[PDB]
Amino acid sequence: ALSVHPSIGVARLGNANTDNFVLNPMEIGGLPYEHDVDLKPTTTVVNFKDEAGCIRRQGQVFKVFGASNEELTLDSPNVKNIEWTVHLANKKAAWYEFRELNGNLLYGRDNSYSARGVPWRNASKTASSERQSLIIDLGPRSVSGVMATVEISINNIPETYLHPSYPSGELLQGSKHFESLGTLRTDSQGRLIVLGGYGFAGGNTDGGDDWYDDISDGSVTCVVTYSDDSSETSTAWMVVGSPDFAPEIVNISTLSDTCFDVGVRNFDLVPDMYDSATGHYKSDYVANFDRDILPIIQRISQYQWVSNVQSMSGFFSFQFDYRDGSAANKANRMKYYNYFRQLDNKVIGDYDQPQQVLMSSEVEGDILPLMPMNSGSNSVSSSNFYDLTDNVVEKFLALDATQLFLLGQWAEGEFTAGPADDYPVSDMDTASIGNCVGLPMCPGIEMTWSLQNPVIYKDAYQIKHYQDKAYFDVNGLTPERDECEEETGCEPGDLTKRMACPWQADFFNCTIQTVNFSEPSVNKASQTETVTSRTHYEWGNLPAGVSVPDQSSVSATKNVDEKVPLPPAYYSYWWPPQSPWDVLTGELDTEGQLHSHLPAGQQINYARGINSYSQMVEHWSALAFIRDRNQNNDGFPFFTETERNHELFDFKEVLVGQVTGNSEDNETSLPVFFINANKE
Amino acid sequence: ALSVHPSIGVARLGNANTDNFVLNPMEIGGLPYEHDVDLKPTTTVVNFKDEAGCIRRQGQVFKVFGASNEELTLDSPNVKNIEWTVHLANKKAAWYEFRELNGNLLYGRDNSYSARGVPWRNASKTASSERQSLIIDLGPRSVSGVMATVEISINNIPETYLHPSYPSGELLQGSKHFESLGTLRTDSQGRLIVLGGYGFAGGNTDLSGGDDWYDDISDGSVTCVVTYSDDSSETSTAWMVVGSPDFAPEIVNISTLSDTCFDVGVRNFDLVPDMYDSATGHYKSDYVANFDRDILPIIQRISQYQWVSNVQSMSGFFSFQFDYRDGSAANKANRMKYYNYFRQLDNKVIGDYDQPQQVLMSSEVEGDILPLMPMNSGSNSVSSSNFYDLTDNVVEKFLALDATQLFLLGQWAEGEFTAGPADDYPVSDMDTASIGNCVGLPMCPGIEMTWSLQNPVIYKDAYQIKHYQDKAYFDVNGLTPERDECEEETGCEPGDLTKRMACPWQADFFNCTIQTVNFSEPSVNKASQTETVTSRTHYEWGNLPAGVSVPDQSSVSATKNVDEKVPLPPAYYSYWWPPQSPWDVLTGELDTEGQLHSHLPAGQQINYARGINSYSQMVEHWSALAFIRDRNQNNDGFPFFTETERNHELFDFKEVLVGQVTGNSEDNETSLPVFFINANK
Ligand SMILES: *[NH2+]CCCC[C@H](N)C(=O)O
Ligand SMILES: N[C@@H](CCCC[NH3+])C(=O)O
Repeated sequence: ALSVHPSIGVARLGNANTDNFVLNPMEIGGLPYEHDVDLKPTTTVVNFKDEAGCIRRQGQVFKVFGASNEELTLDSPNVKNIEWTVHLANKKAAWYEFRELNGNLLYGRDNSYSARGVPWRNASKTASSERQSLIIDLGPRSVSGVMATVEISINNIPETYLHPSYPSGELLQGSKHFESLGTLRTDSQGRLIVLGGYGFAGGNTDGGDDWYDDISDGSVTCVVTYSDDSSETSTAWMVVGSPDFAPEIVNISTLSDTCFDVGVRNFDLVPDMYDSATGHYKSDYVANFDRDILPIIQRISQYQWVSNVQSMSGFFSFQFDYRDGSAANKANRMKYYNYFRQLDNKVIGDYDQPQQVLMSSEVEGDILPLMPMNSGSNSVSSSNFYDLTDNVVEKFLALDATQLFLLGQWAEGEFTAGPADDYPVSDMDTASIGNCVGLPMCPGIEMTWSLQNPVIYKDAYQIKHYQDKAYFDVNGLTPERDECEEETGCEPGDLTKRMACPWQADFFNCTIQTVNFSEPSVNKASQTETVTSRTHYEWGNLPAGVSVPDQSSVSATKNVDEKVPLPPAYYSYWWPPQSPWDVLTGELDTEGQLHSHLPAGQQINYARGINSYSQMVEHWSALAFIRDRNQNNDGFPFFTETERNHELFDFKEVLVGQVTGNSEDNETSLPVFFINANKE
Repeated sequence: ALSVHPSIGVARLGNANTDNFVLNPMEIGGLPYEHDVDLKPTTTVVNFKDEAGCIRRQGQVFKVFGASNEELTLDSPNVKNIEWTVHLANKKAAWYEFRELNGNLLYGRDNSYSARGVPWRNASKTASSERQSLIIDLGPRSVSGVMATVEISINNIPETYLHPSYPSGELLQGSKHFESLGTLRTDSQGRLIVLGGYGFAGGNTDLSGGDDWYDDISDGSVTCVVTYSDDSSETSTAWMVVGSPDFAPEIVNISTLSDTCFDVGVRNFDLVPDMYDSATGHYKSDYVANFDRDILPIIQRISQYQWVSNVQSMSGFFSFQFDYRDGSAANKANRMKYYNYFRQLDNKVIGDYDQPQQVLMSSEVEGDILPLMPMNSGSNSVSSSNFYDLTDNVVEKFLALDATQLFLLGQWAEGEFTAGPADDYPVSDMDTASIGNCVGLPMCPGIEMTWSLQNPVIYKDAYQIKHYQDKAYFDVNGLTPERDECEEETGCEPGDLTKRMACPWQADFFNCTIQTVNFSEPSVNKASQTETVTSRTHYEWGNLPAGVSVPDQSSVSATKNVDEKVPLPPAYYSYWWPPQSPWDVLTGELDTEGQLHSHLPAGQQINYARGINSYSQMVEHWSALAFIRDRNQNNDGFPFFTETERNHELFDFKEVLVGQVTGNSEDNETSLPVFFINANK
């Protein structure tokens, strides 16, 4: 039988010229690739943006392999053609509003979208045909041969695709005109390259209904026709994400770790590690330091370039020897392990659980944030939101169950030093989704927690397809269908539909969360602040014999905020590798320093100047790519901002006395970055 | 035959207790009246507001007189009963959007609402029954007898009134629940008192938009039926109008609505045959005016504006720099120079822009520059000729007197006038006293009423509104939402005199301030203005060691600001209605407590609306504003008007040092006061 890799492709949006793109990373944490005129990868990316400051699309190369794992191309003996059919769709406008973990069936049927009352997006549209038309679906496109190109355009929808849909005409805010979901190409030997959207994000309100973006996902079909006209067919999936603004920095739990974990616990991917008959990991499984543990430590060690998480420093200091498996070092390994949060169970209404605990202790001397130190998958809504009393809460991050099992085996001394055998997972499969966020997912960046649900897969790393080209040709896509509920596979648009519509809202808010740590069932509460003030006046320096009566009055103010983080609260990151927050300035020449208004080497806010959600929707592409300036020298990283469109931004230095009224404060100033709409 | 006075009553909104009211002024520029328990007027008003800072309603007393001009009351010998029926309504939500002079048929049929394509308010409602239901109409109420009271309430609509309408349920913004248009009472002798609304303004859309908004302004018909001992009866009619508060009742408008009715009367109903020839349509140049009756009030009114606006260029028109009562030849050149500084009236012809009311100054030659008179906005200083998809939108930039006032001023100038008492005009004092306290000009749209009042077709005679149909017709049909009384010419319905005004009226009040008026292009009031600033930044570094140099750096940046409709320069700062919506007024608190709360010393001129920083705040907090009043009223001829009764406690205050704005701490020797409303109080 044939196989296509990667099993889940990953492309990234870009607004540069349609013909100006990079190719996929070839490993987790790898840079994307420049290419030659044959569309073969050459060197790692030189610049992420074009000269005009537009972000280049990143495309995914897919390859097809025969029974003995040899690659099939148009040059293979006995191959006369290879035809790729890709069907991408965006179902976001047709899906439910995002309400954290509501709708996630891993918590049981009582957490279904219907049982939780989650409203549909664009809720005034209630007939099925009206819901279907909210989907962006241009039908499938096909590509085959040497150096082919075809757009997934509203202008070349096949005649056989009876139900296309898209936001038509001139949109009233953001991007005006939707045109394309991306481009399919082949290289010089017939391999597929899928390129995604252009960063379109527009709608007809200011508010939020009737909005769209050009994120998409869907099916990949490959038909290889042999010289005698027989054929074989094999499938994969494809996902488009917004730009990876720090591609060398890897998420502690990636989506590859997610697929792997789902695989181990549900598809017998690693029989030695987990006993599928009983539903437990095997305590005799021996982990491997370099394969299983080291990546966690390395990933933790790079968050400092995009966030302030210094409390994690002890987990990569090598204050003791992480490679020493002896009894003498066991107390040390166990102490390291015991600082990681165990996983919550997935039971509705159970709040007092390890992911609601912030610190090791609150006794002075014994205070450390537990690990990894980041938000969990619901630090936003309390138990009592949305007219529920048992809304699922998950305040703080944990590793996935498989990572954590393997870490425990390390802690126990059940691990080796030296080479391990690879798991039965292709490296091409890990290289795509290993660059996507795995946790937390609220909703996340590329994908959300449907990817944790084994019912969407036909085997580890492989998305199950619902139906086929001939079905969708006649019927179109099914707007209300939940692949997690039906269990019979995914439709185009299913992997990305749950994310924010438009994505730049995920991006604007993927920063930090201020998370309560005193009441397990509470994230936010109403806060009433009453300030009662008595003003008393007296007059003096009066002549002898003169007096004037004092005067006094009382005033009060009452401020009510319906939903604010309950104190005491902890400053917690969301997705530092995918949405940086605290970064170093990198302009080393006078011109870049004048334009950026900053010296090099200073830590500042990554998004400075993008002061509103509407600005992010329009100017996302102006932001920097965080990159290792010392990449040639392994082990001595120096990550700074590169390629920020500094000219977009204006700048004012406000003296502190401007705010306070005290001119002595003007010895200190506050830098303010912003975007003036009136600039040319 | 009976007659009812006033012909057109005027009441004013108030949010104090329903039982806490003052009665109508008795003369033009008169204070309203306190009253006794019989509801008879006593002495002029003490406080305009109650102790809680809520404005007291002003009610209108109506009286009915017999064929001898003798007043009839329940105490009159041959009188068995007097029964009053008042039908007030608010048609504002069912009328057209206000678009300055569009719809005004005095400019010809080509200026009709339909020819001009003016849209309806709440334009999504198009069936006649749905338009009708936008009207606030609770039917008529009747009152008779000694000390009666009946509310114009949603809870006492007569069963015979088949189509009442009003905004039901809870409104989403501003006032939540509509309940009443006002109160009818009788006094101890059976006279009518009409009190109007309570200041309700609410709607279902956000004004920060403005569809499905309502206020409790109203107007409508008054019917009096007098029944005699023998059970015979006679009937007579009047009209009634409710306006927002008069915040400076002692200060009179240069042209009042009494002047409007008078002018309309002279020109169209033969009210004064010796002044105007109705067969040829011209004034009579041999009419001899009277200084005290005709001229002096203009001069006096001009002289009061200084208490509420900065109009110092008008000072020469009341200085007595020469003798205004000298009608001799030797003084004619002076009287003529005075008259010639007044704007003549524009002709109401579409497309004719180069006319006297587009002219600001006597000239722009140094030494010969004076703003023409009266110096104020006209009835369209807002929209240009090319607005609203039109090419010949009617413009009228600057104020003129009315045609009658100006005729009489010219008779003065020519020396055709008397000193001494005059013949009164055949107009009751009781008719001038009501509407003489309303704005007559300009009307864009105005305050109480707008330019329909200038149209003779709504009148059956001078000062008398013509009634369309009758009580039975409205019992069955309700009111006619689309009907223009000015187009049909067969009379007014309840709601017709106020429906054109802003909905809610607090928009008219928020904007009745000043206008920056272009005076270079007669067809233009506003234009788009594009300001492009192109900036080259250049850097050089110096004081470097010997042999060291670094290159200069430079770059270029630009901003392009586009405002779509702003006054076209050069422009002139022009008032709207200083008497009715004050702008520059004197602070009035003479004791320490009032000064601490106000944050100001007494005697300082400051902005009247300070702290009301948005339209939405005006809609909520109109009633906090001051009444401008003569603190020296006991001493005739020595006025001293200041704010009184401002609800200072509503407002917060910040003193901003100028260096907070500029970045230069040396500028901190100077500060700017900023008043505002913190909703979290
Ligand atoms: N995946 C990130 C969502 C951010 C949530 C936001 N700060 C909130 O409190 O609503
Ligand atoms: N200032 C307003 C009009 C004033 C309305 C007064 N009667 C404008 O430019 O629209």
